[PDB]
Amino acid sequence: RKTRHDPLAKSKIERVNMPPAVDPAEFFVLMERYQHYRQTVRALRMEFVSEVQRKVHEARAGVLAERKALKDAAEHR
Amino acid sequence: ERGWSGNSWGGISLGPPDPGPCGETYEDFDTRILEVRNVFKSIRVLVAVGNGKGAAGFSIGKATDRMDAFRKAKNRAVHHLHYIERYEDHTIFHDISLRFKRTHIKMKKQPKGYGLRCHRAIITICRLIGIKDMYAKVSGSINMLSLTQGLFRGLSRQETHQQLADKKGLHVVEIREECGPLPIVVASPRGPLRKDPEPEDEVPDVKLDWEDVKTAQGMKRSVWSNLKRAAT
Amino acid sequence: VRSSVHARWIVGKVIGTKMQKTAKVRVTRLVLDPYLLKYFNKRKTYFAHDALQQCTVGDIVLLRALPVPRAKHVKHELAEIVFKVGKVIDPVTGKPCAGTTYLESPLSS
Amino acid sequence: VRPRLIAELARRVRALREQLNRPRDSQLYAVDYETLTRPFSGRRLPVRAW
Amino acid sequence: KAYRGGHLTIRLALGGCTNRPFYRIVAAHNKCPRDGRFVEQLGSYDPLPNSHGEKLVALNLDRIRHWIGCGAHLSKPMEKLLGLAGFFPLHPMMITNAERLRRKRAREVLLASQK
Amino acid sequence: ISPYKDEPWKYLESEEYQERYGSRPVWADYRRNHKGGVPPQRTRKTCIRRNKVVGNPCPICRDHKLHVDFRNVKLLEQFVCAHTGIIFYAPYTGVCVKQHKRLTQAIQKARDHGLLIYHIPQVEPRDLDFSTSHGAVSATPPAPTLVSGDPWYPWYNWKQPPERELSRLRRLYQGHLQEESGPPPESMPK
Amino acid sequence: PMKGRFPIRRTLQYLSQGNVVFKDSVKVMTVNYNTHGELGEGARKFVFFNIPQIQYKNPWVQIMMFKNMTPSPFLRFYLDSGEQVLVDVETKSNKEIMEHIRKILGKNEETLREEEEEKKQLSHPANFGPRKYCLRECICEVEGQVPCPSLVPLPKEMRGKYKA
Amino acid sequence: PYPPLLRAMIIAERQKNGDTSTEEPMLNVQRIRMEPWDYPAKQEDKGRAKGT
Amino acid sequence: KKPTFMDEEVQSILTKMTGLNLQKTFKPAIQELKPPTYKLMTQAQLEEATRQAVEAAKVRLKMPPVLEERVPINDVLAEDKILEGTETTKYVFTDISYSIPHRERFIVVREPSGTLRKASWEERDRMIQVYFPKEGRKILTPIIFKEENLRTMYSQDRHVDVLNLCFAQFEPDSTEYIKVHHKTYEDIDKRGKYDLLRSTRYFGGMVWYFVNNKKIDGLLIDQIQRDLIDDATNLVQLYHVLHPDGQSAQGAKDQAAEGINLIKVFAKTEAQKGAYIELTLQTYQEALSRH
RNA sequence: AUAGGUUUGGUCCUAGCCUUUCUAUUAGCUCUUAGUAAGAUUACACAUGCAAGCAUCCCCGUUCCAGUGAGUUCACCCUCUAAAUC
Ligand code: FES
Ligand SMILES: [K+]
Ligand SMILES: [K+]
Ligand SMILES: [Mg+2]
Ligand SMILES: [Mg+2]
Ligand SMILES: [Mg+2]
Ligand SMILES: [Mg+2]
Ligand SMILES: [Mg+2]
Ligand SMILES: [Zn+2]
Repeated sequence: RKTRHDPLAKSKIERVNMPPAVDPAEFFVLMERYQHYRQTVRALRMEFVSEVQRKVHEARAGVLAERKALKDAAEHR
Repeated sequence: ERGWSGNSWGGISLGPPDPGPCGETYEDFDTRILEVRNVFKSIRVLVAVGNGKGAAGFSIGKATDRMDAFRKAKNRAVHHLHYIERYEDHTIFHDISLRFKRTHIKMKKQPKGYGLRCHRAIITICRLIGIKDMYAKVSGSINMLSLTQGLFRGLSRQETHQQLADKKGLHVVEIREECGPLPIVVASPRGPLRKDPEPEDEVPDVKLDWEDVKTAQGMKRSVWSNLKRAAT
Repeated sequence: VRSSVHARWIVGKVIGTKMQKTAKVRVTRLVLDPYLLKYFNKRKTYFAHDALQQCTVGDIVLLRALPVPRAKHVKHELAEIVFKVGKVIDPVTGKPCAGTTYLESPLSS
Repeated sequence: VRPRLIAELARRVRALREQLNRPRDSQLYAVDYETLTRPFSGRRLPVRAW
Repeated sequence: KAYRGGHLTIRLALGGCTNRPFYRIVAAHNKCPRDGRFVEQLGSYDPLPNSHGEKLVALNLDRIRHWIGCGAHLSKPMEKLLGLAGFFPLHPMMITNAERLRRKRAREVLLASQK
Repeated sequence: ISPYKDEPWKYLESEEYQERYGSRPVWADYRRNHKGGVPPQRTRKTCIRRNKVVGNPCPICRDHKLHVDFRNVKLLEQFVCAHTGIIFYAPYTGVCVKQHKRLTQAIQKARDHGLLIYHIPQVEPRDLDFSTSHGAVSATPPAPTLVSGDPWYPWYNWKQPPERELSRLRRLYQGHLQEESGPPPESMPK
Repeated sequence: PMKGRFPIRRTLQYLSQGNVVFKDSVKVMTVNYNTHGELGEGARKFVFFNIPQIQYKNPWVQIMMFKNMTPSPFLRFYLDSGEQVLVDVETKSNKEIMEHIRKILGKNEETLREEEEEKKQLSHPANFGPRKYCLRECICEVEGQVPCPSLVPLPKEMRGKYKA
Repeated sequence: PYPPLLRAMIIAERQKNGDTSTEEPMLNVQRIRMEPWDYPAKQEDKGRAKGT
Repeated sequence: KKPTFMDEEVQSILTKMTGLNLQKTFKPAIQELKPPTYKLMTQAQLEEATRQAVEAAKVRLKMPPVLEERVPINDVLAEDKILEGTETTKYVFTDISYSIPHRERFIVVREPSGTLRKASWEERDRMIQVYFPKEGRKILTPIIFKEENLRTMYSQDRHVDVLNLCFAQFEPDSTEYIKVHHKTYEDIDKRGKYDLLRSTRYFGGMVWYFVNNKKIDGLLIDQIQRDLIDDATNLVQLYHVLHPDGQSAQGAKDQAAEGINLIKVFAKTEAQKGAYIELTLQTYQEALSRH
């Protein structure tokens, strides 16, 4: 791809990107659908984040890990 | 049929040995030419004979005419037969490493279906003897007479399983991977059994060959090893 | 997470004491020859902080990694002297010894 | 490694030039109303803003 | 490698051969090449129906959840796949495209009736 | 023309085969012509090229009575090691590449049809536990929307926007408007 | 033939026959042994036969030797915590030394099995990629799926040339 | 509601752990506030065009 | 309650009835070969090796569990009618999380109608094979399991090979597994080839099938003819335990039958061919007396 | 390497060179169709056309992708800890 230092093409110096036409009903329904979808997805995302953090907690300072460490120390002694 | 090459005498069959003056017939014996040389003129031939059931021999014949040399060598060979012991009548009883003069021979016992992957002269002699599965590597000077003499010496000086059992007074138990952990007793002493077990040598002081270990570890890189070849 | 120094505990022989409060120690490790599959000694020099200047050339010492390097080449400190040169105490019996013979018998105690 | 001092010099002088040539809002956000372009950069505004 | 910014994203890396596409679902830095270095392979997707008339999607749901919980983004095709699996809600654009297709087929049926 | 084409195995039990080959394999007496002591690592592509045989045809091609068919079990056994059950590579018997491929396919077909013996190992079970009580293999409680016939989420369904919002959109996008769309068909038109 | 007495020691099979995999605490092994004296025979054999195996299974542990410095042979282990474990080996056989060090400071078989199981997880059989890492390169190697066009040409209708 | 597959997996996990609750799993969204796309952003965090 | 196939008592009876022939259990395999190894052994060492081989055979002869046919999976997770008609082929989603048992693994199908349902048992097995390939199993069903090929295999007396293929291909509780095992057992019964399965892990399942289907006459006859009287008596006892309310068990209780008397009671009460059972028992007793 | 040929009036030994095998490039002569894969010798010089936009203005992006192998222990592990995502 081009870099910031490459000149613009002369074939498209007078090119204006025209916006697409909008269907009002579909546009409105789609905005509402995106809103609801993104709320649901963000809720799911934070649950996954909390699951990951909880797994880290139980892998570092969990009861089972602590008991395993104590068992190892007792066998060593 | 041709021999080892189109213009080579080696490998060519001479037919059965002639009926000896003793009155015996040798129709079950086959003869193969191993070498034909011009002596400066006369002809010196090295031939080998064998019945395919462990009895085999070799001899040199010298004569002005080639056919007379063939006949002399064949007739003398049949009266100097070695008997070669074969494990299950297809291979040798153990690995045999030998040196005859400057020629070295390393022979390895192999399972059934392995074939004769050996020097061509060794293939001929093994077919005459009746060995069907063996590996052999020849090193040093490749001299045909020395090769034959060393091969026959090593094959005649092998210890059978029964001989080992009698010597050690212990069961010789065979372990096969295809048969699982089942112990197969292949030889038992005719005499009494020792009740003291063999010393469990933690590390034996055996003389290993670098080529075999190199092959085992995957450091052997020869483009000539394990090449596809016709059935032998 | 206790130190930034790679080698944490190492045993070596003191080969130099010409520095102030710093002992030059020789550390041997076993390295496998990839071809011969035999182990050979590979040597590495370490500098150990000796605050009390108690090292003598030839003695076997143990070095512990510092929490951080105190100098360019000083990254370890002398935890103890395993074998003082010519003044070895048999760890098994706790008696002074000279080579393979006891200087004082274990039975004396 | 041969220390690269020209790189440091270039970075320092470029930083100095930036901090002493900070454009002002009157220059950055001026607009040509006939062509609807920013004179500072020459970039045209999007059509939906025109 | 070190990039200026960027993030992890779970996306489809294209392999296979000409006229036979296949996708590997991978979590990768968004600045990396499409079929280049990745952090972990999270599944696969065969877009061609097999002899049973099935499109096969393998999803490592545990690891997908792990990487979403570690801050990884999702590409739109991956979101649509997860919606089809029922792991996410149906993406808005799948619904909208379904409605557009329904309207187009209705127009075609009306044309047939008019003729 | 072979009278055994329909029923190939008869040729192996016919007397003519017994004089020609005896009890030895059909490839025993073949020797390939090549330079050097080390043969080439691949055999010729095919001994029959445009209905013409080469000077030294392979064991299969010399004898038009020998038919490579998955039912011709006694012939196929000659190309498999009886001690290891491995199909010989082509240089071993000298068969050309074409006939070697045909023999491999025939041997595999005969094994798949149970006509050719091969070692079938005894394997361990896939699963340590055979219970089928988990919800993945059982019935999950239906969700209220599913039993009620409703979509999983209300926004899956189309709801006509109020006229005020539509007029708002028409003002916002004046001059760049498509024809307004109504509710979609209830089901996919065919 | 291979040089030296007991050349089998210089084979990876022998080197991997070792069964002593030290816990993560062990950092250093110092081995004091006497060249002469029957009571140290096993210790001498320990140096000759089992040190290569121990080092092979534990590449990061510093193993060092000392000859005729003390009247009796012994092993000393230095742990990460700074603790020192002394194991007298006089009158013991080399196999006994192996068993003792395995028992006191060697990972049990169960831990090794969990480590192996943890290793198994990295090479997921479902993943597709190079043969170095994966069982299969492409889904086209799975029976029933559309095969590779290299071996079986796709029908003309599935090819862009005859769809354009 | 949870998505169908996530709901099924949650119910399966509960049933495997011995719970027999018939209460539908639910995803909480009162904490996720739908912020309009045209709400003002933080002008303090925004960048500035560089002189050139 | 009625004993299960895995009960310790039933397991012990079937284990002793199966037998343990080391030569048959460890028959030479036709496979890639390596040079054998050799060891010098005393009598004590040889006996130790034989006992270790017997233990290995016991592990090898472990019986597969007998399971009931799995119920078909017909469960719908969702019906998104909006998707109806937008796709022409179904999507199969397999959860490939490594540390999950294959019977707890979620495998779902999105149909062209928009229905998200659970995969059927056959689809589950196919997908598990696709993503967790097992040595010996095929994604597509081998043709050897057709009727004609199974008949050929039985004609060659390769019933154990058929059962090994079935074990490698199908799950124990699948319809195909049960059908193939039942067909093999029926063939063995109809041509009296029970000895084919002795010293294998399939003998116990064959005996269990015969007992639950009340067709132990042929196996009892074979055991009598092979002088395996303990096995025949144990078979009668197991039959009585599985059918404690049958006239045979009641007759045994009434007559206080023990040993061969159990066989006689069974022959007179609940034997389809009790006359031949009596004839064979009488011949066996005469031969025993003469010997 | 399963080896083979070649020193002599002749035998044996040693030793070099070469043959047989498998790839890649180029050249000669000769070449029908289909699918797939791969594809300047040169870090020598380059005509021409394209390869970066998007977006209600702010910002964001053009620091990626793509290319080459000139130079050359900056790549891997541990410690510590910025920027970035959540
Ligand atoms: S490698 Fe899979 S389609 Fe070619
Ligand atoms: K922008
Ligand atoms: K370079
Ligand atoms: Mg010629
Ligand atoms: Mg030479
Ligand atoms: Mg490109
Ligand atoms: Mg790049
Ligand atoms: Mg930060
Ligand atoms: Zn041919």
